[PDB]
Amino acid sequence: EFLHAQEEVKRIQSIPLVIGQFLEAVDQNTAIVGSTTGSNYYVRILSTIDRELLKPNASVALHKHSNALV
Amino acid sequence: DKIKENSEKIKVNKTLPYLVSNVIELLDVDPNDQEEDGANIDLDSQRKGKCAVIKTSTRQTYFLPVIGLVDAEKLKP
Amino acid sequence: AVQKVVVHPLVLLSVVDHFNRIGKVGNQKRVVGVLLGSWQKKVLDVSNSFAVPFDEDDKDDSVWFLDHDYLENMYGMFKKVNARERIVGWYHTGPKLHKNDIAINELMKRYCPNSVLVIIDVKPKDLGLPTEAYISVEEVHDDGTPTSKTFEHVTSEIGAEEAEEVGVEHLLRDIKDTTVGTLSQRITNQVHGLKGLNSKLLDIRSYLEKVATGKLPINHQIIYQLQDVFNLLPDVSLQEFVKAFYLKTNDQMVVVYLASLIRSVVALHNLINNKIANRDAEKKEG
Amino acid sequence: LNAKVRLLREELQLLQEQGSYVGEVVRAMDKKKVLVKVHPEGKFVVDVDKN
Amino acid sequence: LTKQYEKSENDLKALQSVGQIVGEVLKQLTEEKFIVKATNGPRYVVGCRRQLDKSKLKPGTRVALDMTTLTIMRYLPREVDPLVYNMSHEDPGNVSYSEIGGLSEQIRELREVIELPLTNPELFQRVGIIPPKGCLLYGPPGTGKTLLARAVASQLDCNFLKVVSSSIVDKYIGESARLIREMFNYARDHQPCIIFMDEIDAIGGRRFSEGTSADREIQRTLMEL
Amino acid sequence: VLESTMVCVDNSEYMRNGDFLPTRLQAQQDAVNIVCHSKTRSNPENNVGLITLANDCEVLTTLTPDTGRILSKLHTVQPKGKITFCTGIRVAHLALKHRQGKNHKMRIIAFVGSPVEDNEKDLVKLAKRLKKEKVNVDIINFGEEEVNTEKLTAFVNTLNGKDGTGSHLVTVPPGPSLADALISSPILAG
Amino acid sequence: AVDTAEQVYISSLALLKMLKHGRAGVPMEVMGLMLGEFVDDYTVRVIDVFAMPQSGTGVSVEAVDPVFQAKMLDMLKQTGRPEMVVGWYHSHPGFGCWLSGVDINTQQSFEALSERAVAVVVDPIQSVKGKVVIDAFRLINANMMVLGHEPRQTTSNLGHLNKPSIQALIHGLNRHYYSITINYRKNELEQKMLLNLHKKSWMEGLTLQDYSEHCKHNESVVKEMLELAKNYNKAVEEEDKMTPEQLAIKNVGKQDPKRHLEEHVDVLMTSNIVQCLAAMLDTVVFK
Amino acid sequence: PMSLAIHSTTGTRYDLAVPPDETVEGLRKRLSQRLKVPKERLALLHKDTRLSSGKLQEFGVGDGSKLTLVPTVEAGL
Ligand SMILES: Nc1ncnc2c1ncn2[C@@H]1O[C@H](COP(=O)(O)OP(=O)(O)O)[C@@H](O)[C@H]1O
Ligand SMILES: [Zn+2]
Repeated sequence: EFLHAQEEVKRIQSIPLVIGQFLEAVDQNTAIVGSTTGSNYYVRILSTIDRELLKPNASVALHKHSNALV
Repeated sequence: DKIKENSEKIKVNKTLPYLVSNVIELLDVDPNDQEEDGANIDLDSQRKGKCAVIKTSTRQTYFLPVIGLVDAEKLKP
Repeated sequence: AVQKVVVHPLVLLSVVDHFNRIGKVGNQKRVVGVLLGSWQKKVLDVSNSFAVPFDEDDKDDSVWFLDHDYLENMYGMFKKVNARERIVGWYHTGPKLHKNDIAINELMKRYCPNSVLVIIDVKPKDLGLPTEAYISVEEVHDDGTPTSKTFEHVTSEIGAEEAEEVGVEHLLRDIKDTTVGTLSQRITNQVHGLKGLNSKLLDIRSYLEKVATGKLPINHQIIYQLQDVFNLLPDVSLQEFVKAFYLKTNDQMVVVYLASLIRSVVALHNLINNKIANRDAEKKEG
Repeated sequence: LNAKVRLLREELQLLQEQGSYVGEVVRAMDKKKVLVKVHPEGKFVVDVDKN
Repeated sequence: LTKQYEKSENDLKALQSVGQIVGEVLKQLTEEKFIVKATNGPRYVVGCRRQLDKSKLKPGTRVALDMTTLTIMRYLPREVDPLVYNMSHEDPGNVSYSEIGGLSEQIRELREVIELPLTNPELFQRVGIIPPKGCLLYGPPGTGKTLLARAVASQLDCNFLKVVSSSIVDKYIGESARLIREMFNYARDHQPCIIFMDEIDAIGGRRFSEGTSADREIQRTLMEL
Repeated sequence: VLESTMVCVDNSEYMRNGDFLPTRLQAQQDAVNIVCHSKTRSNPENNVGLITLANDCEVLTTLTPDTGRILSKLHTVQPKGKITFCTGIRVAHLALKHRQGKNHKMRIIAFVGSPVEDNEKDLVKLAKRLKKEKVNVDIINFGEEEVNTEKLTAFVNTLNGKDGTGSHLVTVPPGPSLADALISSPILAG
Repeated sequence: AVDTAEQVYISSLALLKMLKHGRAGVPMEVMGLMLGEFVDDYTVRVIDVFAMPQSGTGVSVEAVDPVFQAKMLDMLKQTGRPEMVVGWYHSHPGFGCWLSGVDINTQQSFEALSERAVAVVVDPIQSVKGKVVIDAFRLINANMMVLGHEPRQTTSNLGHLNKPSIQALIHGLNRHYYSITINYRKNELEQKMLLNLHKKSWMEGLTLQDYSEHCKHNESVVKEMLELAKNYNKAVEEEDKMTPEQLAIKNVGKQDPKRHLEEHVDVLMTSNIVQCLAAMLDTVVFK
Repeated sequence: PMSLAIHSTTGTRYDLAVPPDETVEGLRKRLSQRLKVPKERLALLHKDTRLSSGKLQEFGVGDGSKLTLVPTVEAGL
């Protein structure tokens, strides 16, 4: 059932996401990110995303309205 | 009376605060192979008229399939 | 020819409601409908299906009625909806292939030059994959008959598209699925394969002992076509085969042993980490 | 495990909330006010929280 | 009624239309995910319709997008940048080489650089030598250098472009080299083209050393060309 | 008045003689034309299709409310084969269980243009099975038969019997004449 | 004169066709009419759905010549089940799954024919593999707010079994209409059919892949496991004395030992023991 | 007066006797005020042909006919 809910949280992926660049990590599942719209943010990170994929300011996708790392 | 009601509805929509912008160029879109019924779209292949692309005063360039209440031949980039 | 056919799950789910439509009597109601797909390559896909009426008697296997006008009318209708799909063939809900179906295929072959048929088990009480597919060929024999039309098998499978997969997964919430758990569903696949092999061999034994003991004529083919089955099954008690089999079994057992050895120290690491981080914490807390 | 799956469902709920604009502090002021500056725009004289 | 009725219903039909956003495609992510950049700013990830021939959507192309759903709508040809439009189809007609006289030696030397390699490309290959690219005119004023350019302009009218060489500069740190980008990209799209750069001495000149920050942009326009 | 009038046309070997008109095929064509015009002259809800009586009973036109398409399909029948009456009337009855309107009466009219080679008992049980489900059959003789609708008048009399009297076999006048002479008695009913 | 604890049944083919037609017209709104019946005064069943040719704009979608609809509902009477048009559906891609201003406009027209008219909103964008977002709405009278719309004689359609959303509560929700709770009815003929469309027959179950590719695959996995364990040695032996509360903050980079080991254990064991078991089955079943 | 039958897509036949010289719009407004719907979201179908402006007895119909009422469905934003 946890594997069902792990797939279930992927609703927030959707399709119209903006693109940003990750900057630094603050604590567990919460970090800052720099949107390409211009401004800088402090967002929440989903637990489904592995932490291997972030290091040298990689390109990431953020939500539109909530503006969280997805 | 029937046509004048439509003339009344046109002047309602154009209120007054119109944004101004620039016309970048004029295009023309050819139809495609076969447009599927039940998923067809008017602002697509079934438009053999003219078209234009417009850069707004807010430095955002948009697109419009129907030029609207202007003759296309008068407009120049 | 046509290589293989792919069935989307919108079809073979539209079939079962067609059987629920006028299968109230439920005795010999061979429900027939017309497929809709697109032969984009030698491989084939079907996506839509609709209905045609059909009545026939229990005996008298020559009296039947394929509606021409309904076929043309609803084809024009679905063309007014969907201009991409063209007709490919038909489905009948008979559990086994019948005797008068070749007349139906020869009748409908005017609309499609290679009209495949899909047998769909509406009530698959036998385990296995439903929706087998057949196509018509010429099987000119040396017996003396010039030619006949008795079909042959084409490989089939249920495919998927990126929207119907969502529907069939969400509607599968009344069954537990252990497909995510590995090293278990492979064993169930082995068990299912063993049961299917047993069922097929039981059918072969039933037919062979039926034609063997007086009843039914001895078909001069099959009995020597199945003779080449028994020329196979090589000797398990062969020296070089056993010598190679142990040579590869040990090579697999090396990897299994190293996997156990690489698992045990991770378990020990978790154990001593939990014990140290527990005992120091209770030293602080007390 | 039950805490993990409940946290996942509540995380799906809470991820719809808004973000937070980062900035740097220029200097503190009187009566619990600080002078922050966001990155694209100018400065703001904002208040602090109780925690 | 008369055409006042038919014009009115087309007028009310047209108002229900909406605009579309113009953007460029960076790469293809999956078969249904496409990363695009709106030209005014921020980038997004979008999807196609179903039948837009996704092999044609190459990296670097220009494409339209919807407003609310923000999906891929229709691919478009490359932009023309209407400053370039004002210098392309703007020249009025001129009479031929009869009015210019006394320069028949210099007339034929320009014909062998411009008209001959495109009209007769085989004869240069037969020798096996790449034709020359450009030519420079110079001399005292009032001897007809610009009129000589008008003679070549009204000769075949291939893709003649008239650079004023003083509107190349602008008020920003960019937009000077960026116009030269779109001019030559317009030159690449329409292959037999002619560029005419009158009065180069404004944009051109020599190379300074710690002159002025004003000269740095004029130089930055120069060595880009 | 509303029914699914269903006419059948013979295309046997024996159909290719000219004992009526230039040929029996032509007189059959104006017979079907007069039948369809009488269908159109009724209440405009009735339907007419056709079933042939070849080696395979081919339903050329399924039951349809118009009349022009059946009249166009009447051409090019190519009368080659043997006439069968059991399978033809079975497929004619089974053809009308899928009527679009269920208030339409059950009428099958037949043109027997060759001697129907059939045993009496099979036609008797066919008549009983059809008359159980309130289906009425009229047959029109054409040309030769085994003693000119012998074993057929008992068939239609058992079909409409038990004091029913709903059918009427029309015996053929043994002579070359126009199809109007063959429909004079059934100008309204047989 | 009472709206009770209502319920809507949808069949399997209706939902599958719903999602397919919603996805097939992904950027705009597609249309459709529902086929079903009123089984009782309490519940409404939809057994079939079908689509029509449309004509879409950027913000609106209209119908076409409705002789299609009349002739289609006339012809569907002939084959099998002669139901009625109990409702209509459309799609709202990327939107709030809500009735808009012009969506509620035609709901009055559909309700003027029959009282129990149900609108259905599907969305193929926010829907994911495990769950399809779906909603059914019933138009309520905007003239009667002072009285109760449904008495709620029980606690079926309430905060029970579902909660109202936020974006539905913005564009309407309990205002001008309301929502109804969906359940799925599954007949045994399709019940014992739907659970078996993933398996294969006996050639898939008894098939050794190949031994050369298996040996090369095991060689590759053991080869990368060598360097992965070599990294694991330094990862364990460093273990800087400072509490994982920040050792999970220096792990957020590219660091990967202790995490890829057990995955390689799983892919080695579950691909070796299955192959050895199948080899034994093949070597003593056939003989 | 000819009393015609209208049949909806669902089917609750709203029987209504009409005058024999009601063209298209009088029938539409009568069934609009009976059916409580505004007139512009309406369509009447008879013998696979829409009714636009013609006379009812000139178009066809006798003392009793089964015409089909369909609503023009519409969605959007
Ligand atoms: N060879 C010539 N024959 C006739 N007129 C000429 C000639 N050369 C120049 N002109 C005159 O000079 C004018 C062009 O001057 P301009 O283009 O300024 O020359 P430049 O650009 O070389 O200074 C024309 O109006 C033309 O009348
Ligand atoms: Zn809508």
